[PDB]
Amino acid sequence: NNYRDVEIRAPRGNKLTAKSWLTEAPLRMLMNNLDPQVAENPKELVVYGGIGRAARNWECYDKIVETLTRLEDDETLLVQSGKPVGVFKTHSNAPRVLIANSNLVPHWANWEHFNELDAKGLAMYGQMTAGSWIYIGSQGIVQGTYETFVEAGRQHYGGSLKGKWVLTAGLGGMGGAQPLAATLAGACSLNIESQQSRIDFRLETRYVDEQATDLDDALVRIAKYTAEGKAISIALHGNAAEILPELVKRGVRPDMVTDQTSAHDPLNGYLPAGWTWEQYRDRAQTEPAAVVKAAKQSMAVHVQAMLDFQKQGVPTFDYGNNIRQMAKEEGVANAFDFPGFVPAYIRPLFCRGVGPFRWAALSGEAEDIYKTDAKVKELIPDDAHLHRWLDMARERISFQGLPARICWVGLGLRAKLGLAFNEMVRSGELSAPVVIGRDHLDSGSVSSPNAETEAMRDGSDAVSDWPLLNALLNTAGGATWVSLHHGGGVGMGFSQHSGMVIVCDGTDEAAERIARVLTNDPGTGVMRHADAGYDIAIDCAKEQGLDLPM
Amino acid sequence: NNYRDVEIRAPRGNKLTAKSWLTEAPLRMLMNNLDPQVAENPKELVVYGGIGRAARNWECYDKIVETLTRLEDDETLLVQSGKPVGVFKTHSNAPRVLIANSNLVPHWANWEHFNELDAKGLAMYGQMTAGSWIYIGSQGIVQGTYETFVEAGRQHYGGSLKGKWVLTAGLGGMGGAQPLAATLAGACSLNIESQQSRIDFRLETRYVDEQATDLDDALVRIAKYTAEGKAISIALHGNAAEILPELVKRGVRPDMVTDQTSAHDPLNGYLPAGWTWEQYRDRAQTEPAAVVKAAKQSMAVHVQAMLDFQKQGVPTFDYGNNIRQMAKEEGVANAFDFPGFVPAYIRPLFCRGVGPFRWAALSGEAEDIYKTDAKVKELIPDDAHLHRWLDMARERISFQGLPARICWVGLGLRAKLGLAFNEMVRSGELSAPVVIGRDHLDSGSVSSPNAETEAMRDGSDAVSDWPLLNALLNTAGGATWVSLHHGGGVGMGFSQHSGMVIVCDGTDEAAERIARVLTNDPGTGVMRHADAGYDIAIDCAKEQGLDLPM
Ligand SMILES: NC(=O)c1ccc[n+]([C@@H]2O[C@H](COP(=O)([O-])OP(=O)(O)OC[C@H]3O[C@@H](n4cnc5c(N)ncnc54)[C@H](O)[C@@H]3O)[C@@H](O)[C@H]2O)c1
Ligand SMILES: NC(=O)c1ccc[n+]([C@@H]2O[C@H](COP(=O)([O-])OP(=O)(O)OC[C@H]3O[C@@H](n4cnc5c(N)ncnc54)[C@H](O)[C@@H]3O)[C@@H](O)[C@H]2O)c1
Ligand SMILES: O=C(O)/C=C/c1c[nH]cn1
Ligand SMILES: O=C(O)/C=C/c1c[nH]cn1
Repeated sequence: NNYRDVEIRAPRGNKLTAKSWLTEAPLRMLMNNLDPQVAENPKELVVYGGIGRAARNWECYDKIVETLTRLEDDETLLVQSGKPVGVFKTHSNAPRVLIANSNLVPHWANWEHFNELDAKGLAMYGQMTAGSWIYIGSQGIVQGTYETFVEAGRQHYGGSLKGKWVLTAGLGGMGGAQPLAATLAGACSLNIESQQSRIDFRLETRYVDEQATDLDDALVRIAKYTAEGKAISIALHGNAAEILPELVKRGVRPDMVTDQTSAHDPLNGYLPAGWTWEQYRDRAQTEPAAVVKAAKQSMAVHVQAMLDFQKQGVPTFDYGNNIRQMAKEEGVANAFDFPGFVPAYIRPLFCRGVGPFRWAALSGEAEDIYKTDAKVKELIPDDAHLHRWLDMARERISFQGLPARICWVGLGLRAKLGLAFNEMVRSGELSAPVVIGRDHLDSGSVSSPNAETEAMRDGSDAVSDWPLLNALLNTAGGATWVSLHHGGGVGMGFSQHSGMVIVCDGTDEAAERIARVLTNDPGTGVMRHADAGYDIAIDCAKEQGLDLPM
Repeated sequence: NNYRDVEIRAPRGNKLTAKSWLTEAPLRMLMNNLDPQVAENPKELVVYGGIGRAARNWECYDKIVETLTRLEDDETLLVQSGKPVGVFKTHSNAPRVLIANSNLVPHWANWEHFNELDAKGLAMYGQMTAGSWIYIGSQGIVQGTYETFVEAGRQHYGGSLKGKWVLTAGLGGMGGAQPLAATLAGACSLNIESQQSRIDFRLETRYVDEQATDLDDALVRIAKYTAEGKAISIALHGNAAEILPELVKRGVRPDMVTDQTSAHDPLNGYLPAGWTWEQYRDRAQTEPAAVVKAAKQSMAVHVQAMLDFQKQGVPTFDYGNNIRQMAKEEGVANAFDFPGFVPAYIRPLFCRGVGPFRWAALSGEAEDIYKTDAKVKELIPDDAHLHRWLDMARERISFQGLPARICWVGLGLRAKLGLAFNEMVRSGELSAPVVIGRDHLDSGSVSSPNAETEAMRDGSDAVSDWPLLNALLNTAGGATWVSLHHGGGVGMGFSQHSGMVIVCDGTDEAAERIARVLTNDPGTGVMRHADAGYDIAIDCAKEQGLDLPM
């Protein structure tokens, strides 16, 4: 049903399968989302973050690939929670694919109802980029995690994190980026992961450096390495709900604490203390309500450990998995005494429309991306932080599936880069068309009170009109495929966000769509923060010449 | 900032204030939504359904009118909860305005949080067509209420309703259509309403015939007219929470029972038993929490009375105001023993894409609608029910604000009508362009478990992907203005729905957009119900040649 023993990888080269590049792109990106080197559990259509899938089930997967292949340049495919439900006439400048995943009427917006619908074959969790086909392995979130650690270091350790270490958990698709991000930020790290296969995955993709043999050994390495001013990431096989409380008991003092286990989903993404991942998976089907409760009780203990570390003065933050909320519902009243990573460290970037901007080379050529890297340095000649990030990505980020690049940039530069990339496809510099996208985590594409829009200065945390407008505007502007998801990141009920991907096929038509959607997409973000009253966003809006009526 | 002592009415004739008809249309309809003859309390920007508003406040109202006035042909205004927050470049075949009102992240989708936001000047409830500018007074819902009664009559009373009577309450904007709908369906009716001014509004607009002086006088009139085979509506000043329970106790037996008070918003639309509307609105801002408690306690008793009538064999149904939910939450465990109006009576019509399709003459001339009435009969020459509806409308439906017409037709005919009207504008048969829209209650534009999607056969009630896809597709196809609202009809947390309006300016460009959007819009409705498994929808899909992959 949801299992098929096959290996899927995106077609390479310039030979189309679909009718045009605008339809070949989503077809290749859907497949890239399931590439064995990219996705966590693709045989079950799982890309990342708990049960974030690319298609509802295999029959729907087959139908999506079949429909996408026949889709015309003036037709638009509607994908409803991982299922191709309809094809309607639009035009060549409208999106070829329109996607709405996991959306539920609020009163029924919970995992329990979602699970009920899933059992009836009526649901699919799109996470953020899983159901919208713009996932590129751990590289997708790595720059954001890096920026979060860098900013935390600037705020608490006057700059460099040399000799310092981060304590966290979760080496899944996105969590796996934590160790490399810590390392690139100059810190060592103790990354606790309950599944050996995931630690192996991070090692194979060179995102974590080594694995300790036990807790004491892990601490001996951290002690050695930190004393040496080295930045080495260490994986520790175990349960966060057991280890963090133990380290607190021992008086161990990390330099910064966070967590990235899939706490957003108690049933499938967080292991109860003392359970094996195998007991967890079986019981989840037997006593789901009981599994959920055990998962949340451990989260309570886990967050209480995080609070104790904070009480000791160690910078502590929630990294968007909604674990505080879970802990809080389980009795930990002061669960929100430590902040989310955005209001604490990243919001300033969102005010300038800066976010996880990304692109992938459909050709599959590593050199296509290197060429784009060079072009960006040429287009942004005076940003040493950015040039250093591109260097680090080139030297330390290994490609997963189709070569792709994560490069944080905001309002103004996104379109500059996009038009430039389109010019490179046209001239033949890039061997094949490239797709520009981003995570749904971005300045104007997400409303999530426990993550991206936590503590907005005006109290607008829960207002979700913005992401809806971003998707609508992206559709009007001409992105190649637009999406509207629910619950990505923090789980059912806590978020609404949009996605967009636009194809640079070297044509003049593309350049026309690219100029406006890459101005509008980040523009809605600047707009959204200027509306909230952020001076940085209002200044950016003015400098970029945004037309903000009020 | 929320009250302004002025009378607003849509500009008339052919003179343009905006730069083109595509931008003049939303400007005129916005104003039309506030016509003294259309809205329920326009001086407070209130259009209908509790606190459903056309703009957030008067400052934002002027700003939208202003922006709409200068908006270019390739620009798109973004309206966020009734606020003109930004303008971005798109293209002439995309919507001029993208509207997103009242959307809140699920976990915070409740009146309590909405009110907090409203107080901080951060919200506006758009109901369905209030904030989307396509409300045409009581005529908007009347045929739908009429169809519901006709169908209930075919199901329970052999067909025609001669000598039968309906018992209901709420003579507000939409509720005011109940008495006339009953009459057009051939039944008498007792409509209880707590505000005399509202009873006067329906009387002046010809939606209700007379006012009893009390319960006994009312019962004497029902008994008399019913025995005589007459079809007259009676208004009765009072509180349904008191009247219904009383009638149950007297052994009175209506032939059909329902309700249309604004139970969806306890704080603003439902008078507690024994309270004067004066005390109600004063205490609303004094002890809101207490007022909500009081209002809901009355809803419980009201629903119980309704449950009692059903026990007596009286066909009873919820008419989309979420009163059952409120009663259930108030201890009335079996509050859902009587069904919502769509699964019981209207769903088959939705399966064919039939719904509250309508259009308005921007000219302001009645003869423009009369010409469309005649045109419709010409294009649908073999639908006597349709013709009979047009005759009754011309006969009993008084125009409100700009001459408009409600006309239930579905997949296929909508585009036939839209293209014809466009051609009448082009040839001059029609004074000025007409706008074609609908309510958000329609086949593929709303998910509402306690209303439009109540009891879907596959249990997909809460799936809200559909309306988001409808809005996305309408944007892609070329509607003039597209909207996505939250909580219309049933209130905060219980619904998500889209809206659309397309202008027919006689242009070929408008022509190509009409063919697409007027096919796609109802098309998503047939798709949505076909997906749920309804054979009637599947057949319609096949007849109309819809492209539904699965
Ligand atoms: N805020 C944002 O916008 C944002 C962005 C990306 C990801 N996220 C969230 O980050 C979290 C992780 O993402 P992912 O892709 O790595 O999820 P994942 O399911 O691919 O991996 C999660 C890992 O957590 C491990 N784990 C679970 N419980 C554990 C425990 N008690 N001790 C040690 N390890 C445990 C699991 O073994 C798994 O390997 C998710 O909640 C995801 O939603 C948020
Ligand atoms: N299901 C749908 O798609 C749909 C469509 C249209 C309207 N509705 C709903 O129908 C309801 C009414 O709409 P509206 O436009 O008339 O709202 P409204 O606010 O304009 O009018 C409500 C009327 O109810 C009266 N009232 C309140 N409590 C009363 C009581 N206890 N006894 C007698 N009268 C009482 C008020 O005086 C007022 O006249 C709302 O809940 C609205 O959302 C649902
Ligand atoms: O980096 C990505 O591709 C998406 C990461 C994400 C954000 N929210 C949930 N997953
Ligand atoms: O007919 C209209 O103008 C809208 C009626 C409506 C639907 N839901 C709430 N109000």
